Amino acid sequence: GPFVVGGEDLDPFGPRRGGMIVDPLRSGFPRALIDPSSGLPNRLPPGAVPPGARFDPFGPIGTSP
Amino acid sequence: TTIMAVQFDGGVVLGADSRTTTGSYIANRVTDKLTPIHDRIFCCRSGSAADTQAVADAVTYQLGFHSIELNEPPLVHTAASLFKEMCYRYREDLMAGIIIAGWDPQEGGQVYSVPMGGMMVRQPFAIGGSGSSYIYGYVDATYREGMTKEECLQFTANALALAMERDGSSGGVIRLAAIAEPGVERQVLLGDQIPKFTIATL
Amino acid sequence: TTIMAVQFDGGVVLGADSRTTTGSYIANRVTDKLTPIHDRIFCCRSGSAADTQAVADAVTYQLGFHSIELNEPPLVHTAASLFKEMCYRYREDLMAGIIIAGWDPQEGGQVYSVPMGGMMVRQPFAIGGSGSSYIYGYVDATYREGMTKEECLQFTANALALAMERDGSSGGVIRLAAIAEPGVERQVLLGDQIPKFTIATL
Amino acid sequence: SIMSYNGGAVMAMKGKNCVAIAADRRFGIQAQMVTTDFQKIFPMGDRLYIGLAGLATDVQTVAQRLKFRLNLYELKEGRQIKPYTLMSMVANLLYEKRFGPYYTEPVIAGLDPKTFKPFICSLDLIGCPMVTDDFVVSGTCTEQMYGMCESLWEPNMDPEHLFETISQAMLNAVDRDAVSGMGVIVHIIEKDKITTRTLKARMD
Amino acid sequence: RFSPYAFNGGTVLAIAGEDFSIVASDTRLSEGFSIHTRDSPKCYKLTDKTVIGCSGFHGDCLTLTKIIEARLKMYKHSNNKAMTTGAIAAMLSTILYSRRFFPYYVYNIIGGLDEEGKGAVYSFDPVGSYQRDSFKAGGSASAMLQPLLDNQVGFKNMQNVEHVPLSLDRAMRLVKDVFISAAERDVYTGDALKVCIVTKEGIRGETVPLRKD
Amino acid sequence: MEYLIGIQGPDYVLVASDRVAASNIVQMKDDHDKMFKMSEKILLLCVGEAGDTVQFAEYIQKNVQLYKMRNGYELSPTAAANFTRRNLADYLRSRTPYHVNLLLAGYDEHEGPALYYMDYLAALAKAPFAAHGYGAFLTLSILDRYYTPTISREKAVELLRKCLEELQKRFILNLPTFSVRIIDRNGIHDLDNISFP
Amino acid sequence: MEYLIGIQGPDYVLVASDRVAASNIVQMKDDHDKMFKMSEKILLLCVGEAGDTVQFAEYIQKNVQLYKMRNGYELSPTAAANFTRRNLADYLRSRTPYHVNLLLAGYDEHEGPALYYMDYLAALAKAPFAAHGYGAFLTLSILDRYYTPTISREKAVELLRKCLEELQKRFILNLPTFSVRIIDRNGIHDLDNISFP
Amino acid sequence: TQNPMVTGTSVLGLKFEGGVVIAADMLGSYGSLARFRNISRIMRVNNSTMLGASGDYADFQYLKQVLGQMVIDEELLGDGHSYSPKAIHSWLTRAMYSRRSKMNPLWNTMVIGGYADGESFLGYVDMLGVAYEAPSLATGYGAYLAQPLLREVLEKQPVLSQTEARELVERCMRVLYYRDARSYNRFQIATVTEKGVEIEGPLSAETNWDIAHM
Amino acid sequence: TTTLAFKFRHGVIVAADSRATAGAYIASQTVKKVIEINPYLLGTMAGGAADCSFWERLLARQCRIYELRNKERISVAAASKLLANMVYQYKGMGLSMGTMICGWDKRGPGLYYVDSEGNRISGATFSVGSGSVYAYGVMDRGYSYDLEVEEAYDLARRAIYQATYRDAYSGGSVSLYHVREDGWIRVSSDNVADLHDKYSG
Amino acid sequence: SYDRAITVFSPDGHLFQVEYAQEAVKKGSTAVGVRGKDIVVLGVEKKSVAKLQDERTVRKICALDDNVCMAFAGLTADARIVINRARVECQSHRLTVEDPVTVEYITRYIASLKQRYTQSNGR
Amino acid sequence: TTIAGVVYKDGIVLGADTRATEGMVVADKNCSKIHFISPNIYCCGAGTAADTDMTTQLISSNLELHSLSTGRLPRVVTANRMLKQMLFRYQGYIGAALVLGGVDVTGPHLYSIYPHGSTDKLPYVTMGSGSLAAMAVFEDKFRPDMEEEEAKKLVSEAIAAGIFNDLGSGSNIDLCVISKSKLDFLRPYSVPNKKGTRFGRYRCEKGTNAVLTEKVTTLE
Repeated sequence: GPFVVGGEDLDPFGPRRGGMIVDPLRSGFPRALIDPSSGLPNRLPPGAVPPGARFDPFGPIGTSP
Repeated sequence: TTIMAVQFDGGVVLGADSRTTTGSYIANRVTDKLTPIHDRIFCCRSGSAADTQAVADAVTYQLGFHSIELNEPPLVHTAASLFKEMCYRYREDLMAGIIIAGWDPQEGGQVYSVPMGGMMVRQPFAIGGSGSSYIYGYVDATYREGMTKEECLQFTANALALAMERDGSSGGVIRLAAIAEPGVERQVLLGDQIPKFTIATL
Repeated sequence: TTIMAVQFDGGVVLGADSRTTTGSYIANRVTDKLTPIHDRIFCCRSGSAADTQAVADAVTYQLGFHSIELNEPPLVHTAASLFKEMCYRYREDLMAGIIIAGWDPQEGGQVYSVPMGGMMVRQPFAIGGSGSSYIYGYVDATYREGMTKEECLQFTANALALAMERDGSSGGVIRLAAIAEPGVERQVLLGDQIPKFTIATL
Repeated sequence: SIMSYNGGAVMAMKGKNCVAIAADRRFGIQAQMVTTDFQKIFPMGDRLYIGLAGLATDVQTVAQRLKFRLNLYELKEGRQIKPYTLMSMVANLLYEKRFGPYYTEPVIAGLDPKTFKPFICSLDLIGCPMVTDDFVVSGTCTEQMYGMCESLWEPNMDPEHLFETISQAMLNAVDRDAVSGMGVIVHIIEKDKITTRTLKARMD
Repeated sequence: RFSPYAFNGGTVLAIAGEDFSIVASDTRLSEGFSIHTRDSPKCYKLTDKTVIGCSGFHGDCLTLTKIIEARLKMYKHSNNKAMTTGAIAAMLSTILYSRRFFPYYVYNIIGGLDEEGKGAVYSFDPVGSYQRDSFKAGGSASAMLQPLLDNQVGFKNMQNVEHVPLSLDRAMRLVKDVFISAAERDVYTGDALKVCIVTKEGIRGETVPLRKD
Repeated sequence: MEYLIGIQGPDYVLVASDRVAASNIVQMKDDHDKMFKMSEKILLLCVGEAGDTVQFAEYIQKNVQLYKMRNGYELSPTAAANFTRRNLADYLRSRTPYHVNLLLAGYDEHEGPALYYMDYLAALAKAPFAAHGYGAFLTLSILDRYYTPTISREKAVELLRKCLEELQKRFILNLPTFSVRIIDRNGIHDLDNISFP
Repeated sequence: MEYLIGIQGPDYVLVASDRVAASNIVQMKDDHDKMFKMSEKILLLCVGEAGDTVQFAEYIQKNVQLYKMRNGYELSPTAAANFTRRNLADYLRSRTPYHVNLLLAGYDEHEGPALYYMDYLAALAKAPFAAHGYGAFLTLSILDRYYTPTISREKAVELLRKCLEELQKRFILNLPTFSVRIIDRNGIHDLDNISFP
Repeated sequence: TQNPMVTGTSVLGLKFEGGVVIAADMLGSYGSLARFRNISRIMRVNNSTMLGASGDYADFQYLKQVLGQMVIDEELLGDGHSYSPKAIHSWLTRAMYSRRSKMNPLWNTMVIGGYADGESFLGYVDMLGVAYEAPSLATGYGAYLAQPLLREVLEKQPVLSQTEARELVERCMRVLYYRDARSYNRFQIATVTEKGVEIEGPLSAETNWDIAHM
Repeated sequence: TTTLAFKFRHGVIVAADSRATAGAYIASQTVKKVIEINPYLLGTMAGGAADCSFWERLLARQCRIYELRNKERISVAAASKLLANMVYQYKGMGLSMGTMICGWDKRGPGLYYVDSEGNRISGATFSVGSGSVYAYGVMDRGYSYDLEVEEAYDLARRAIYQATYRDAYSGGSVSLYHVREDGWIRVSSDNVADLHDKYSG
Repeated sequence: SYDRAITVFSPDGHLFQVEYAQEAVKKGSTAVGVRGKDIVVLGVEKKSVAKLQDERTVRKICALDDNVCMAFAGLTADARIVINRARVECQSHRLTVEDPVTVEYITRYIASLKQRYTQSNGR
Repeated sequence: TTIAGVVYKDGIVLGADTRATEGMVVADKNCSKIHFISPNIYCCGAGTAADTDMTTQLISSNLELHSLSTGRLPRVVTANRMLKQMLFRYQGYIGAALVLGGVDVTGPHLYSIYPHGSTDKLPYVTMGSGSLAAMAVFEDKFRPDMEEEEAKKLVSEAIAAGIFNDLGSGSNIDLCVISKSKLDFLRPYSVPNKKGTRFGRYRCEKGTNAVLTEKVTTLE
């Protein structure tokens, strides 16, 4: 997942994905992933925060219910 | 969360801890989980804070309108029935376990349990919340019929202290409410006022 | 399942229920969960029946061989250490919660808890199983230092009876075993001999 | 992932008495280029412009609906819109689709009418405005644009220095992005004139 | 079930000159939204002519640097000489590929002098793909800094400009400026900047503070 | 996969499409027309999901003909392309989305020839030449290499033939015949089919 | 997909295969040999997953040649087919299975002509005629309709040409050329390629 | 360990003038249940090193056994060489990384405090092999709750005395009791100095609950 | 990535781009995608850069060992077979390799396509990478076996340039190699911008 | 798991087992090979013909591949083992190199196998 | 993001950081996170920023209508009730979490409101990714009935702890002081962080950029 290489550099088709160079940060790699419900007494509904929208965590990591 | 209501001859005694958690973080350590629905009717809230708060507000609104219409003090059974109807109609959308305790001119002290799902049962005493599991044996072996108001207060305080000691989601201070014909008496147990049980060592 | 071990001055008292369940069906209602590891060492098994039985058999084998080699009565700490080693080595393969209790010429009566995961702790008293959650407050409020063997037996019987009353996975009869220097005395509480607590009504 | 479907990059910069808005020209589907003259910057007034990065279809839809609402507003009010009012209108339009969001992040650059005070702002896909004083960037290469702008931007730049700064920033940022490029178009908005330039850029 | 990886931030920068090499990095070690420590440089001296910068997963960085040190000592024992910068780069490529199916989450940049005395910069991907560069940024703020180095060091997209060779003072100024900008924009870069300067006279270290937020 | 290609000259638009209708591994139709006549000077070429193509194309065609009947004049190719894009974008987020890839070719008395490219997401782009399908990858490079803005219709037909010969040589799909049409100031003219027997 | 076909006559086996090696949507090779010469009178035709085909076919070929070198006589087509089936079945449940579909054609001085069918699961069947690939669905019916056990090799070539013409007419894939070989008592003869311009 | 069963909460560490101080509560939690309330999560490695661990308690006991055996063997050699706190920290980092690379991690977060050659050592090791030294340390929820206070005090006063360090540690423990649901008000304070490692406990913080009336 | 190779009268022409990508980020614009295995063999990079580099370096080591053992240079077919056998051992393990083995042996000019999937085909023209379709389109329209040397250079450069024009993952500079009987030579390294100036204007 | 050192050095500086193997070769039938311009001829003497032996099964000349053949002198069973190993090697080389072996290559392989049997434990 | 507030002896002090991030990149260095509700009521926001902005704007408009109708100063309880009912009926899909503080006829009131619709009335609250550091500061140093300057210092210390110990917080400290007699919107209140001074100069001069086409339109 985080380390996937050569899939998209070899052909525009196929389930394989990735470029010529391995880079988890440039690819889909969680990095400092934070749950949207961190710092909340209850879990937010799925899809509550649209992707790309500016979002501020309610609390630090580990405070999810 | 640990909530507890016990019935004595003149009325009821309600108790709750004060810890509200978001995961393992205590967001509010002085929470007030005893909610007055009417003059002589209180409710203990457990489960989702938003759901319980909204249901309590709606029941307060409906019961106030009903009491104004009838020009009569509301029954504890009526408040329990309103809570039960709301919690059963939305059992898939709500996460709310309620304990309704109060005093009636026609029925005296009454404790009603409305757990998740929306069933309603009258009990001599009720316990709810995540911390209530640890004190089932204690209340089973300790409760007796004919306890006075002071004995009921001591019993509730002891059970709440044990549950708070054992449960990680319970803690803070002990809030007690005694409801009878003269009125409602509230008190807070904190620090050394909370009953102490020595930890067994060696 | 509810298991319990309490240490008094001259030894330990072990108690357990007798219910084995496969879902909601009681496959065995007279199960003997107190297993003699050595002459004065017993273990209380909770969790997977196969895992606990296999670990108990292996520990009995190893402890018997060790005692024969050393020509000495085994220590309760040694049996607890063997249980801890086996449970920690195979924590990803076993679901076994063990309470090791027995008497030693060197250390007297001892109670050791080896929960799931494989840690070892000595306690004045230990409880385990799915029913132990309901009697935490009771044993916190009832235990005291300096109890005799008879007081420990009555305390264990009361706690086990309460847990069996509340826990659906616990029930049947109460099997008690008191271990001291003279030997081991085992008894079975059934029917009216099991302590009774009245259900609160009205 | 949806925002990177078509690529694109829009940047706005503030001068002393002027604003600059720049965008790349490539239109493509995933890794295939289709055209090299896609319009991402739309005039919203004499000295007001909006740049849209994201889904090309959503870019066009948002631009057309915004032109609709702006034409109605100008016909009713009888005046030209202020850039802050346009930002609020775009935020309202985007938040109306809060659960059905358009996949565009608008960038607004212009001079306040009757004052000619430079204004720049950017919004997320659901309409959260961010009014800055130096620069706003949007598109698939926001990190490169941020680095270039933070390195090169200076307060109180003349229109020539502002043009050079925004041109260098956009060129060097899209030179390091796979799905952005194929030309850069820059608009410099002054009080008395508007200059539109296409830059000599890489076509790979 | 657990994740064997964690991103700990850190940006590494290297610039190669006519007779010098520079390896610069920030000293902040973080995890998630917290800061582990504010004094954790990511530059390690390999030989008197080689410096390596490592960013990414910090445990992998520690293990890789220790492995590289052991391998350098083994090479000196077996061959009676110190490794060169290119030999170190090739050995690092082989080491990184040896774990192709469980890679080191490390961004490696090697800065030093080649056999002829010229500065040499090598950039590595986590599985060992590498090439020689004149300048290269790696880590969290690499995408921020690489275009600006292309503009400033490479003189890219600039017309009517002479390609003057980079002097040591100008390179130091540029490294400091780009790290200040990165501390402005990148949330993982800050609290100090450590600059290692490789010359024929030895390795010279310089520290420059950054903003603490 | 179906193939569309359009080439715009100084005073004409040249379009072509494959005549194959395929189900699973079998070609069910050998002469299948993918071009819809919007007006006297507008052609719509549609590929995509089964059913969606015909429904959307006929809806657009009926609306354009209704415009002509109501107003007495015809929609310009630009206006028709924008109307098609608006409808496709509206259907994109509705309960009935159409997965169609479109090429709009038209000649305007004032604006001149025009060719428009639309993907299934309803993004509209004006192009001098465009193509749709998997065969677009193999022929857009040839179009880039050999196209000039002043190309005559004869050289345009030659370039189209070169693209189709490349499709014959390198494409894995069997696309033996193509329908060819040209739009100029005199309307839509059907040219000879380009076939590879 | 890639196509194999074999027709067994009274004293011959006639086989053919497509000459296309394809990656994604591009034919990387137009003259690709899919037949492997096991011996002077045995032909192996293999299709399937890339890499597996050549590895397995060359393993079998080298083992058969080693048998001939060791013992001084060649393996019979039946024995070769059984050896191939045993190896394929052994590898099927092993760590590295082979996804290959095989046609085994051979002539024995005593048993006469022989044609064998083997799927990737390593089930072996003797058939008068057989085919592999998606084109088998289109031509097995023609073979059933027109095959006779006493068919001469000229009529066999005509039937094969009819099957390949059907592939040209109905198959959605571009299969323009086929390599044709025949095995009889005189060995393996390369016939003229059947091509469709 | 893939699923820790009995876990300890945050552990604190703080360097002062002449040694290090480490604090950890005496609670082993079984999920949300405070099951074992009298366990020690601080160990004396040798005369110059101490260790406190968060996370799985069984893994901590395994590490206790292994480290104790290593120290016993080193003392058995009697060659005048002892493991420094830095060496213990390095060995712990190596062990954690080795277990992580086999996908069988020890689910712990360790704080190593030591005093050797007139120099204080404070080291951190987590289950992934991430290791560093810092003047103050805080695992678990103390990184969010206790670490900011220690960092602020060390920013105002980089060098602390033993009494100031102990007072600050008590304040951080009180804050953790206030705001951590897996914590207990019965903790231990361990100090390593020139004279060796001393462990004090059980200790309780003074709590204020006057905001309950507000 | 776009790489192409074709056989003609005067040898093998090998061309490639120089762009390496990490998602949408361009990591490098100066990658050497033509690998000089030895003065007589050439290899191309497409897919994982580290995979191709490591395995063609292993191929170079094997070829040198073969030359030392047998006192003769290895053939193009033997080298391609060796590489294919090397990479088939890791099928399905995530390897990403598309390469062309080009050289001149006793059999004449040799051109083989080898991928990590397991394909190994000899052919006259090949094109590997994400932009290989555009290069195929240009090359097929331009290719002839009787091409002159400069015409072959122009064809390869134009095909790579068009592929970089149409492909987002192709760009940078075009490296050109010519495999001859006496060994390969590096013809030119032209930036895409210079080619754009040459071609568009 | 027999790991005795059968072939060892001697004070004179000789390997006695190898000398005894050469003596065993000296007891075999004479084999003559001549390299011509366009032909190669091998001739092997028969020490005894019993008039009842099947000549086909006692041929001392065998083919290793289509272009390489060999004749031997010494112990027939050891030669059979060596011949089978050489045939397998020729097939494997044709597999991995796509070309028939040269005579020198298979000679090198056979000589290396014999040398291995002169320096390995338990044989 | 670090937002905090306390109740002091005569009113409300609200605090916030001014950094807005998109992922791990800082997008805004001066972001206003304290929102006007009424002349006596303010709000700090966290969560989905657009949701917070729209919810605060809607509640401010409704409170303005309510105060226009009644002719009285708005109450903090009215704003709290409106916010919690609106948030609850959306079941947490509006991801807005708010610190609500104000002074009315009943005195100073402070609320924390969560996206699902649950509220808490507390003497001090913290919210955001840096909320735990600020809460540690509060639990360490807060005392009831503080003076205005002491409350401002305490809130500034809490926000500074959030800024210096959380990666999502930074830049400046903004304070909103509300009492029954005045309102103080201090923006910025502190500037603990600044850009480092330039060590050198970048190359950026006229004529450096090549231009293909240029079109100039004169605005009359």
